[PDB]
Amino acid sequence: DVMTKEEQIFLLHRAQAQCEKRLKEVLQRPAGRPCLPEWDHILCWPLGAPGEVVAVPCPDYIYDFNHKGHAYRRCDRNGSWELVPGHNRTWANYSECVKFL
Amino acid sequence: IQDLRRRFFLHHLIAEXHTAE
Ligand SMILES: [Zn+2]
Repeated sequence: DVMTKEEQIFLLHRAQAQCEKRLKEVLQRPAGRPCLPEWDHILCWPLGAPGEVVAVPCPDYIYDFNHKGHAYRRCDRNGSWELVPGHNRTWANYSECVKFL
Repeated sequence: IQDLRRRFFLHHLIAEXHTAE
């Protein structure tokens, strides 16, 4: 059904709350140097294997998302989420989730 | 489309949070 902006924001707050838990738990069971769980205001990026592309299904709670696609981040061999080259922002590809990209 | 307020809100999240330019 036609989700409203207020409903969408509510689901984001609920998803953001789930991301806080997944972070606290991992930060209570630490192991190795993987990329840490991270909330980017859209979805919760999970533990990333270092040196690899991390793929996350386009979240089901975003109404205007293609839920058959994936969003992507890059986790380097140091366990840090890779920045965009030449910029100071974390690299993420959402082109599969959305029509205007 | 649907709610343009919802759509245009997602425009902002995608604009700052899709960073591959
Ligand atoms: Zn606006």
